[PDB]
Amino acid sequence: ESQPRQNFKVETEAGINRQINLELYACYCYQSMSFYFDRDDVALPGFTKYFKEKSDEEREHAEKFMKYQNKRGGRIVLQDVKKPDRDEWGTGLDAMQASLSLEKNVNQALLDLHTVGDKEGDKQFMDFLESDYLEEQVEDIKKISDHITNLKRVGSGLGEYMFDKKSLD
Amino acid sequence: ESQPRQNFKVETEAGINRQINLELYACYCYQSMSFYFDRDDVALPGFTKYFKEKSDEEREHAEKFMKYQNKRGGRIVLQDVKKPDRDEWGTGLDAMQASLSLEKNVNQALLDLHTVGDKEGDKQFMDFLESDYLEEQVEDIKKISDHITNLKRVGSGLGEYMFDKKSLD
Amino acid sequence: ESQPRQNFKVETEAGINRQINLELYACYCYQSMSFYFDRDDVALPGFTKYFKEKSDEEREHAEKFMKYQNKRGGRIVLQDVKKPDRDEWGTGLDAMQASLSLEKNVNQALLDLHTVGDKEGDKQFMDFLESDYLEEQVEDIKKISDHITNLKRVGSGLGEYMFDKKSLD
Amino acid sequence: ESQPRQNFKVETEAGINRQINLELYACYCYQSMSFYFDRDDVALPGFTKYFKEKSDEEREHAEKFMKYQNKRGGRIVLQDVKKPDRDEWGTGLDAMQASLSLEKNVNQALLDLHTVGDKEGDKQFMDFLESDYLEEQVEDIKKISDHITNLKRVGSGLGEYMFDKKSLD
Ligand SMILES: [Fe+3]
Ligand SMILES: [Fe+3]
Ligand SMILES: [Fe+3]
Ligand SMILES: [Fe+3]
Ligand SMILES: [Fe+3]
Ligand SMILES: [Fe+3]
Ligand SMILES: [Fe+3]
Ligand SMILES: [Fe+3]
Ligand SMILES: [Fe+3]
Repeated sequence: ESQPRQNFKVETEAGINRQINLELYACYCYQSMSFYFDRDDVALPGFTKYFKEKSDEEREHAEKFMKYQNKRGGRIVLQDVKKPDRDEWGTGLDAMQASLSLEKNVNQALLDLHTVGDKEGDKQFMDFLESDYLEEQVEDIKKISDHITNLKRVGSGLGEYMFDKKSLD
Repeated sequence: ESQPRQNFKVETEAGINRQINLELYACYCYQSMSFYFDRDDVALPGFTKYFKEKSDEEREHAEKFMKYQNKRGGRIVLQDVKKPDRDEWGTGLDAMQASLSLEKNVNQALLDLHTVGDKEGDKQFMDFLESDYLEEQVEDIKKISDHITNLKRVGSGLGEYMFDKKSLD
Repeated sequence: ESQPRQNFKVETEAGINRQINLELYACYCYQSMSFYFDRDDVALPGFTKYFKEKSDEEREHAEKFMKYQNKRGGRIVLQDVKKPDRDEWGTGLDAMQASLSLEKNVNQALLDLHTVGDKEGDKQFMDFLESDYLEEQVEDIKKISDHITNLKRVGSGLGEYMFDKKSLD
Repeated sequence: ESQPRQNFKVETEAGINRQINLELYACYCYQSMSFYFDRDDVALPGFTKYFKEKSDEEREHAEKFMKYQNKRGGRIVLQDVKKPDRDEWGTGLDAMQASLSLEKNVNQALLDLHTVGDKEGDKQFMDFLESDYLEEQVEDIKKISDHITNLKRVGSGLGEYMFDKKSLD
């Protein structure tokens, strides 16, 4: 038994390892999205930078979980990170809708991980999840939803071009 | 009779109390408008901030009247502030037209309150109304009218999106 | 179903709407208290400013709940905000005791809303309530209690006058 | 007929001359009050400075009326300024009540002068009175009323001493 281990169950430890892989997968998806919009036949530089930043955020999420795993005395076990399910991401609206779907899947996984911690009485882990993940997911899902609404509002063509300039930094 | 009371009639005092309630109602209406545009299926952040600022202005109007009531030696009597007459405010153009209608109703109420002060010979109250309310109402009604004209000019979709970015801070 | 909605029940949504109305009611009560102490036959400027600040805080509480409602994908439904139950608030001690009673009622309502979120498994909403409301209520109830103790200690007359100068900014 | 004279009646001109004398009388009264509180058997330095400042304000009021008289093409006719009706002004509360009575008498005289301007159609004079005198009188009468309430609240002795330190600069 590792030196720090206290009130830390193997199921909670295994849940963190599977959440680490999912965060790395989201990181990979956003990285793919970012360079899709850097294609010369797509060429939307606001979308490129927006998804690059989200990719870096998801990598921070994964590493924070790795750090937490060590803090509690668990052991990181890494798996393959699967390639994203698409090579190309359509319009700015398509990519934003794919992004909402991804973020809601990540959120459900975090809520399920909270449920593991809850049944095992892992009081500190529950607060760590709420404070550093659940609140941010709620913020991001609201922001992406707003973006989707505005991408429908502006339409294709000049509208998409203007959204890229005005809504994304 | 209160210590400051001089040239201050009960009808004027009662008129101020009813104007206080109307200003609080306008405050509530703009607050509702503001958070309607913060909905994820509306998502117009310029409209949100614009109506939040107007809501704060109407609250200042109400409190200035409460302060004046005390200055003259009257007594504030508060009533329920009714919920706004709509839950949802349509397009940016619809909300701007509802706002013009509200501001003109407030202006007519102020003009009617000026008429009470005039017939009672309340010289100071008349100047207080003209200097701190009537002039501002004329400015606001002109600004909202301009906004309505431009919201018709730009049309729906990208036009509404652009107006949100360019005409509202 | 709105775009952001995830793990967000209609009972929780309805509880937030009723809490919004209660926060606006507390805002209205403190606004009434503030201008009661600005009366020329009361004339306690520390009390006036103290209750004005608390009124602004309660308005922030209401708007934060409106913002949260939108974040989760709920819909704000506003109701009449009832006028406060008193027109006049007695001595500084009476107003402070009315204020403690109000704050404890708000606190119980928040605890009841936490109970709704708990039974529905709304993990993020529970943390939002604890972090942004429950902690502040505990602080305020302790501060008001201290003020009540000191208002009894100093007595009426010069004591109330001195408390206004020394204990309220 | 003087060069600037336009829409300026002899009754309005005579009313300004009598108001000038009244402002100088108020100046003299406050000057007497100020040095009464500088007596070694009174010795309230906040009261002394407060009434000295009010005396200087009333002198400014008189001179502004003299300036206005010249602006419109009238002619200043000065009269004796009568000594104040008391040699000694009692307690701080007595002096504050005498001061409220004086200010209300000045206010009624200004309102009567406004009535002269109104019946003669002197539009500019009416606005000059409202903007530079009537508004300030309403402010001062409210402030003095507040002071009277607090002087009753604190009582005699230490209360009066504390009011002198805390409520008057
Ligand atoms: Fe993540
Ligand atoms: Fe994210
Ligand atoms: Fe207003
Ligand atoms: Fe005027
Ligand atoms: Fe307005
Ligand atoms: Fe609150
Ligand atoms: Fe509070
Ligand atoms: Fe004067
Ligand atoms: Fe004065």
